[PDB]
Amino acid sequence: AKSKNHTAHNQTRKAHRNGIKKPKTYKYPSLKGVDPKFRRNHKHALHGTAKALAAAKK
Amino acid sequence: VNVPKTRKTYCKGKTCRKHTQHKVTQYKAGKASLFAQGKRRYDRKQSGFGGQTKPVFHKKAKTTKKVVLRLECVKCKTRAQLTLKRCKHFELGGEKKQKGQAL
Amino acid sequence: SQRKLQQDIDKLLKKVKEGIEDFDDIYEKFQSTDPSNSSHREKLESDLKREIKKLQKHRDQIKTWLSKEDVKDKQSVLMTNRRLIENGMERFKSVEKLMKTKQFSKEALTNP
Amino acid sequence: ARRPARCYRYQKNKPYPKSRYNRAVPDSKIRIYDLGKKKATVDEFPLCVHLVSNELEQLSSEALEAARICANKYMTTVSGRDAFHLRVRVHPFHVLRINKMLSCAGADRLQQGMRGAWGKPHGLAARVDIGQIIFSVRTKDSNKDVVVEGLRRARYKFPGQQKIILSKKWGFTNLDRPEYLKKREAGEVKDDGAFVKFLSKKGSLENNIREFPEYFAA
Amino acid sequence: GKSHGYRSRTRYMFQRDFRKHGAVHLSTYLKVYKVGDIVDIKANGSIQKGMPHKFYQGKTGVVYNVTKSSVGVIINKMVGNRYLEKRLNLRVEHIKHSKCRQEFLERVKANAAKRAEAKAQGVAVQLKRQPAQPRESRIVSTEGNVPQTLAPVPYETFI
RNA sequence: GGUUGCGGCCAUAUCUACCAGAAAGCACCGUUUCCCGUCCGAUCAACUGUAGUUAAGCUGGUAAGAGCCUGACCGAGUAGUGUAGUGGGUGACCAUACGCGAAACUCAGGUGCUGCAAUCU
RNA sequence: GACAUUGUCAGGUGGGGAGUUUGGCUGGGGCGGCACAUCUGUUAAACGAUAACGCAGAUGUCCUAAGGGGGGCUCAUGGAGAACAGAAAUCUCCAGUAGAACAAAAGGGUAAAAGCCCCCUUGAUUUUGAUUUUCAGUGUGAAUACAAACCAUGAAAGUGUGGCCUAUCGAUCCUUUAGUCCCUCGGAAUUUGAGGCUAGAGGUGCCAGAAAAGUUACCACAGGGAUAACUGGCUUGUGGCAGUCAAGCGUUCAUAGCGACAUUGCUUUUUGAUUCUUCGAUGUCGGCUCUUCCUAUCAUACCGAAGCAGAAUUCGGUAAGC
RNA sequence: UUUCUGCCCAGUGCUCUGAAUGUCAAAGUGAAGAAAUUCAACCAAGCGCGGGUAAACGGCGGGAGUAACUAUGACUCUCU
RNA sequence: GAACCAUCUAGUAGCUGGUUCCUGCCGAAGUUUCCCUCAGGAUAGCAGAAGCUCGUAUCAGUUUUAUGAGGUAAAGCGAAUGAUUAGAGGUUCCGGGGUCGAAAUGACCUUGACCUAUUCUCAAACUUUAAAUAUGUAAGAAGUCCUUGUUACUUAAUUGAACGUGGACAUUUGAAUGAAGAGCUUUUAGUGGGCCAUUUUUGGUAAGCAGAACUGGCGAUGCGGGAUGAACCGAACGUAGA
RNA sequence: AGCGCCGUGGCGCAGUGGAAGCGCGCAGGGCUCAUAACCCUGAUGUCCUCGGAUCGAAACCGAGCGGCGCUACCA
Ligand SMILES: [Mg+2]
Ligand SMILES: [Mg+2]
Ligand SMILES: [Mg+2]
Ligand SMILES: [Mg+2]
Ligand SMILES: [Mg+2]
Ligand SMILES: [Mg+2]
Ligand SMILES: [Mg+2]
Ligand SMILES: [Mg+2]
Ligand SMILES: [Mg+2]
Ligand SMILES: [Mg+2]
Ligand SMILES: [Mg+2]
Ligand SMILES: [Mg+2]
Ligand SMILES: [Mg+2]
Ligand SMILES: [Mg+2]
Ligand SMILES: [Mg+2]
Ligand SMILES: [Mg+2]
Ligand SMILES: [Mg+2]
Ligand SMILES: [Mg+2]
Ligand SMILES: [Mg+2]
Ligand SMILES: [Mg+2]
Ligand SMILES: [Mg+2]
Ligand SMILES: [Mg+2]
Ligand SMILES: [Mg+2]
Ligand SMILES: [Mg+2]
Ligand SMILES: [Mg+2]
Ligand SMILES: [Mg+2]
Ligand SMILES: [Mg+2]
Ligand SMILES: [Mg+2]
Ligand SMILES: [Mg+2]
Ligand SMILES: [Mg+2]
Ligand SMILES: [Mg+2]
Ligand SMILES: [Mg+2]
Ligand SMILES: [Mg+2]
Ligand SMILES: [Mg+2]
Ligand SMILES: [Mg+2]
Ligand SMILES: [Mg+2]
Ligand SMILES: [Mg+2]
Ligand SMILES: [Mg+2]
Ligand SMILES: [Mg+2]
Ligand SMILES: [Mg+2]
Ligand SMILES: [Mg+2]
Ligand SMILES: [Mg+2]
Ligand SMILES: [Mg+2]
Ligand SMILES: [Mg+2]
Ligand SMILES: [Mg+2]
Ligand SMILES: [Mg+2]
Ligand SMILES: [Mg+2]
Ligand SMILES: [Mg+2]
Ligand SMILES: [Mg+2]
Ligand SMILES: [Mg+2]
Ligand SMILES: [Zn+2]
Repeated sequence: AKSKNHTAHNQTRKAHRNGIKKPKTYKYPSLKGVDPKFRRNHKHALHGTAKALAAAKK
Repeated sequence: VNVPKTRKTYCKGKTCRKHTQHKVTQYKAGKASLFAQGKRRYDRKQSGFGGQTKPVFHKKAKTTKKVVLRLECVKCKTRAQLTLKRCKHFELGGEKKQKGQAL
Repeated sequence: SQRKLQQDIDKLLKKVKEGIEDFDDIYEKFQSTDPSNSSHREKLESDLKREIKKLQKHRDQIKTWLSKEDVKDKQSVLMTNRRLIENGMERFKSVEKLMKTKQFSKEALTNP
Repeated sequence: ARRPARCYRYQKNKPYPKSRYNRAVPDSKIRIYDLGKKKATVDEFPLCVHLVSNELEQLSSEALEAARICANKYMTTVSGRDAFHLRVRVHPFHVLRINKMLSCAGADRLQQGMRGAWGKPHGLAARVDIGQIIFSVRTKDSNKDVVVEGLRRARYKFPGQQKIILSKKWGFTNLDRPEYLKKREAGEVKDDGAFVKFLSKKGSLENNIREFPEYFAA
Repeated sequence: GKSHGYRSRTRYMFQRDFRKHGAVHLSTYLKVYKVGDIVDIKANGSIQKGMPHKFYQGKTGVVYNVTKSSVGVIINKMVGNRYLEKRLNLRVEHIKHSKCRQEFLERVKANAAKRAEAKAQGVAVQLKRQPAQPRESRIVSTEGNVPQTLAPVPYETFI
């Protein structure tokens, strides 16, 4: 009682029905996987920039 | 394999927190105590009629066990464990290999 | 079935142990023959030869067992039984060479 | 005991040569590939006649040996032993497999059928193409009418269609007849055991003059 | 049984080349990668550390992270019925800059120069590229180019 | 332009055989107290630039040179190949239509270029 | 006679009896094998993916160095030499792009090294995170790149989170070890004991992990033509039959009759191969009986050929009427 | 009915012996502990050891060489 | 080969059979992973429904330009590895024979190897080279340029890195074509036996045989044709007329 | 066909990485009038062939050759 092992028939049609959406990209991507020494400084840099602009347009 | 009886490695003993000397032994499992909760539950379940109530393993397939070294920091007596790969023969005694010797 | 296999494992192991046991008494009685009794000496040689041939056969079966048969648990006792069979084998070999050597043959005359 | 050639006529499988993955093949039945006056010089036999395939198929080594023996015997008997040089320009390297099934009654009781059907080497064949030369024979012009008949007799031992073509080349070379003639009237040819080496304008002038001195003696 | 390892079917892919074996030249280490650069992936068999998987050979991605000896690249992998983003940490020996990106940047600055120039004249720059238009009319003369008549050739053996 | 230090591309740079090399520079070269290393001051280390030599290294040139590199409407639009037909052929396979398109071969040409710093008749 | 007996616990014996089990894949099942967890090359059709009981092989280890760092050197082989010494001992020179070695299978990779020798070492360490492969973007295994420490080596740049890279392995429950010596034992305390938290080990190879022997020719049920044993159908290896060629046999002579080495076919009266139909049944070997059909003709009719004198015989044709 | 029922107790069973460094449960005894408890020693039968038993279950060889023709092998060697 | 009667009992069944009105709209799958899993499930996929945020775009089973990657087809072996045909010229202080020989680091000839230059034929697990078809990315407003602000990161250093302020560059805003609305979420059915055709392709002598790759189909689909046929050719369907 | 075993002196057989032996035969001498028996000695091998791993094996791992034994069932 052998049977079919494997096929890829109809799979591309199934995928291209409502398929091959490219992932939505954004401004400001996620900073995980980035160097922690870079993130730890970028936090302080952004905080200082925000404080400087707030003192500028207070 | 051959592992030396001593090894200089890290010790997280709250006073060392650095690489100190360590005396290396081999880990043995220790006698399984009675009055452990699982043992009490097992005796209670095995008592009476019904026979053996839990599975008992038969289909042994490994030939080896992973060896575990118990390291003893010589300063603060902190003990650590680290496992090695599976080896058939194991040795703590240091008979170091020499290269240019005859058979 | 692994059960039938380990049954014949245990059967051969007890047969090997009693073969070692009735080899060792023949060995010590060979050493205590009082060598004046040369007939009894040769009888003891030919008697332990049969036992070591029986153990040799058992050792070949242990060889095949450790090679192909998937013993799966008892490599240790099969190897220790094999080591005992072979040490009895070289014991018999020392005995049999000691009796086979001749007192004025060239092998005796070169180096005592 | 051998299967008919129609079971292995066509190139259905990839080339399957004897290698370090076979290690157990039957040796080829054809062994001699060059015959006649094989030590004859190049200008002794100008004319070259080819028996060339027209199918993409496989020629068995037994058929090659049979056709070789046929043409050799005919031309040696009715033209002399040393009037031609024949060369088989195919070599059986493809190894034919057979999945031998039992021919007894109740063979299905112990046959297993198509399970593990991978065959065993039992033959050798040469994979030919459209316009691939099978036989090439070089002679003088006084032997043409009989070497054509020898190749025509050898053609019956082969499956498929083969053509007999008179080549415009001088013997077993690659040059045409008048090109070789105008090359050999000068000293830029130099005979070998059976073939001929040519002078090129490339290379060291010392060795080029050491050989072919008649071309440089202008 | 079947075999699908990390380097299955990588025999010719991770071969080095003909006659450029050995160590790699120093420009690969001297090149500077920044976050947002577009880089191509081509693995080097001489460097076994930080290799990409065989799927990413010849793939082009965007840098998102720069480390001591490696580079983080974002690839779009086709899985099922969608693409997923895959973050790869690759040593720079497997990485080269994409030339199409810099050639686009030169086109950008050239278009900027054209616009800044012709803003002073108002001559309708027409900065877009255009495909190969069909060729327009021309008059070809026969002076020294009288047409030479050709004919099909008969069949011949040529062996 | 030569040379030295550090290089980039890594044979147009390599290999084989000869010939030449002002100046300077490199080099060979001379010594073993010291630091140092060897069975061996040969290599390595140190010292002198003194006693000498372009012999070698190195650079350049030569060779119907090998190799390598570039190009060709040289092979060849060939082999192969995407697409099409109720095309051919018993079949094997092969033509045609719209397209893409090699490799070997042959011929011709070439045989390192160049960056930073210093120095030289 | 205070022993037997009787009562309750404890150990042994106990197919006499009770209950249950007695893998999967599979060109039917069984036997065989593992294609069941994995690795290399190929099949695989130049991204990736990709099957068969496809092909050629391999794994359940081994290593305190065969790991890490640094320094020095160059290997296989060949040639030419030197007492004993020769084909092979040790020493010297030249050539040597790797033709060697790198634990193992194969494939990549490596030459002032990744190889060989020497020096020092434990980074084969700690804390958790992110990412790649298999992939459901789950787990496991393996691997990658950083961060925070502590270290090793080296003049230093640097390199080092095991093995140059691709394989070398394991959940819940339970037990046990290490750490915190931290939390709880719930009327309040102290000490044992126990239970918890974090990180490992003890193992499931049918490898995402049941605790498991057979037989039924006395058999039963649910089903299956997803699946065999008849026919039928495709195919024709095998069987049978027929050709083509012509080395030779036939005293002489290839072809009267034959005919090797080869090669092209036909048939479905052989046996296979397959699994399409049929398992809510197509009554299954042979014989008897009875009819018809085919020709690849044994006889009979008429002919042709012969190594046909006659006789007998052999080859072949029209022929299935009988 | 008659005539006979050969060899094998190694295995599997069955059965006889128990002086015992064998194994050896519960109860009991001793030591430690503050106790729960732990560790010892002792430890019946049975296994184990040692005998018997096949009109119990059952089982009851292989290869060479060898006699004035050949054959065969009374005979011999060896494994067992 | 464990009677009969009643009850537990409507015992369980991954298995067989059946499953009751019409019309309208949309519309599949026989594939991935895991399971004592292979006649079944879960999971992802395909499908429906409910919609929600917006209003022509942060698109596309497509091409072009530019730029990568590959190791198949082909080709090659007087290029490596391996296989392989035939001679030629040589070398033996150094293969085996004989001859002249007492022998000689002696001579002649025979035959084997080793080298040189050639020559014939080859490779799924060989290769220098190397396509066609397929395949990745980019073609800008989330962009470019100028100036100078933040940092505990980095540099010898206001040196760079990242994110910024302010200013400038707008409809040819950075190739073509098309967009039928674009994007997003929830929930759930059925399916998880497939089969056929062209082309590539493995096993097999072959098979209406078994097993893969791409695409298109049948299943789920009628219609005209192929007399006849699930798949082929043509063309896909509301009811009618021309 | 599959699986498993075996292949060693003239015959029957052992044989584990530092590496070939047992018995009977065979040869020599002795004893005996002589032959056996007996005594003292000696010799004996392509370890089936081929390749590989190892610094090295008959042994380890592969290719075949030869001979044996087991299975080949449900209809
Ligand atoms: Mg299925
Ligand atoms: Mg499968
Ligand atoms: Mg109780
Ligand atoms: Mg109880
Ligand atoms: Mg059948
Ligand atoms: Mg490549
Ligand atoms: Mg590593
Ligand atoms: Mg029972
Ligand atoms: Mg089954
Ligand atoms: Mg691929
Ligand atoms: Mg190493
Ligand atoms: Mg080094
Ligand atoms: Mg993972
Ligand atoms: Mg580090
Ligand atoms: Mg616990
Ligand atoms: Mg565990
Ligand atoms: Mg599983
Ligand atoms: Mg039963
Ligand atoms: Mg039955
Ligand atoms: Mg039965
Ligand atoms: Mg069926
Ligand atoms: Mg047939
Ligand atoms: Mg036939
Ligand atoms: Mg059927
Ligand atoms: Mg039926
Ligand atoms: Mg029916
Ligand atoms: Mg019916
Ligand atoms: Mg009927
Ligand atoms: Mg007829
Ligand atoms: Mg009896
Ligand atoms: Mg008994
Ligand atoms: Mg008995
Ligand atoms: Mg007790
Ligand atoms: Mg007792
Ligand atoms: Mg019911
Ligand atoms: Mg399970
Ligand atoms: Mg069904
Ligand atoms: Mg492209
Ligand atoms: Mg490939
Ligand atoms: Mg090819
Ligand atoms: Mg080529
Ligand atoms: Mg070659
Ligand atoms: Mg679903
Ligand atoms: Mg589902
Ligand atoms: Mg259906
Ligand atoms: Mg249709
Ligand atoms: Mg069409
Ligand atoms: Mg009409
Ligand atoms: Mg004698
Ligand atoms: Mg005598
Ligand atoms: Zn400590």
